[PDB]
Amino acid sequence: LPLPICKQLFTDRQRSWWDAVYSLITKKALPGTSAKLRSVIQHDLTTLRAQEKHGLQPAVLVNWARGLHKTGYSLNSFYDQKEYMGRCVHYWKKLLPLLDLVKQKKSIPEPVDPLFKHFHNKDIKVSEVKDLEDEACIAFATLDLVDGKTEDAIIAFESVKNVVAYWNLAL
Amino acid sequence: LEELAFDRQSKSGHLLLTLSHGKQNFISEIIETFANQCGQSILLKFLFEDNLSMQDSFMGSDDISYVENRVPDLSELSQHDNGSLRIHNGDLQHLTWLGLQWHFLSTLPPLRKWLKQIFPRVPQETSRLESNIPESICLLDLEVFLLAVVQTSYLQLQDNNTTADPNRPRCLPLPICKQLFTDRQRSWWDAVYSLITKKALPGTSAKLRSVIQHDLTTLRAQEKHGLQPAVLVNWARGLHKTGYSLNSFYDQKEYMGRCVHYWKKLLPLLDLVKQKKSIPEPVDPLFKHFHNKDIKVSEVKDLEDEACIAFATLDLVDGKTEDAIIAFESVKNVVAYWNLAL
Repeated sequence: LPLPICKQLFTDRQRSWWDAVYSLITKKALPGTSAKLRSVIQHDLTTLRAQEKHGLQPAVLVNWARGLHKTGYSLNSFYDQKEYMGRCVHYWKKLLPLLDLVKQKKSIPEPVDPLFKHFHNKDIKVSEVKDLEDEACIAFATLDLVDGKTEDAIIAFESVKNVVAYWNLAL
Repeated sequence: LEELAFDRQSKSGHLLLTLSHGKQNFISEIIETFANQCGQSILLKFLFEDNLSMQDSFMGSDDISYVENRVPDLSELSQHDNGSLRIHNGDLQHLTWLGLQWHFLSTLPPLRKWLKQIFPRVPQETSRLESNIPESICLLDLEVFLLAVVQTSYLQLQDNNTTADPNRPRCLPLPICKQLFTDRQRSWWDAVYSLITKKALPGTSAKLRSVIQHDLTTLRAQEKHGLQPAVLVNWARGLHKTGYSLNSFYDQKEYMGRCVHYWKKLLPLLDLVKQKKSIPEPVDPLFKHFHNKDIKVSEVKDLEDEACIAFATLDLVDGKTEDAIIAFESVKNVVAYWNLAL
């Protein structure tokens, strides 16, 4: 729907985090509130960086890694490609231990108040785990290619045996 | 006939530059002295003694008086060299001889252009430097091979020339020039050439792959490579100069990436030299060790600084401009200040 008649698209916690970041970076924060704003930011920044006990649903990490891979691959700047691929690979490395839990049919821990709501219709199926492991390996090989380790990248792509890996090998 | 003409012009032009010893008026002095009927009669006597008369000889009846005072141009010679490669079909003796001619001129041989002409289907670089599979060979593996062959041939010519006549040409013409490379270097190059060009005899391909796989570990500086440090320095320098001269971002990145790879393999050997430890020499090395080029403890710092410059240049080519600035500011050398200014 149009913005005036569209319901709130985000949670009050997502609002409180974004408004705290915006107010701190733009220096628009009210005098004396800056300590409270820093505490709100510091708490939920651990979640965004997938630090210990982040409580993220795996489907969010997959979407971040894919979004960053596509954006990074479309950039003509070596330094920008390296930063986006480096951050894409970071989320894949945080996702792999959760895919092992899904393969073991173990439940993923859900926070009582999550920064991003869990949607059970997007829970990763045991059948999709292999394709995501192969996609993680492709992203690792692409980072080694962007780092100029062409030989390590060739060996890594040859190991995945997928159309996307053959395309990168051809290139 | 056009390929023969390119071969003649390449060979004759490099030999004119070799025979002049850098004397500016040398071609003019020769024309005045010998480009006449008396000079022809002297040439005939040197070649055939009294067996042929001036009338019974092609040389004696030919007109040599219309000779231009033309010094061979280096840009024209580079074009003629690219033509000559078609007739020799990637012969290692021919490639090493041309590489030595350019090395005696203090100029880097255009090995990249030559290798693209001989091996048009081979990728420039590989993402799998840790692989020793023969099918993983890239143009940069062939370029470092040729750079080391040319350097080892040059050192072998110097050590043999310390007692030679000052008028002796630094490099002899190909027909009378001794083998510039070892039979192992031959066996490796001919195996690579035969495998890539699909000219290998039926049933020999397994043996050729084993020869390639063994010595490819040496070229990539894998575990126990047995290379002399001076060869790694020459590769890193050659690749740095070639890569810096290229206008293509992707080519610069591949050459700088491979340059940095050899510097990273050299640093632990420089630590051994600093500790006054001997470097392990193989019983049968792909590249001979020359003790006159062993790295001195005094030169280790300048090579550590050169390695740091090459790392900062790779971070600059990767678009990490801030990391490159910090790295160049740390070296405190004229080359680093020049890169900072740029």
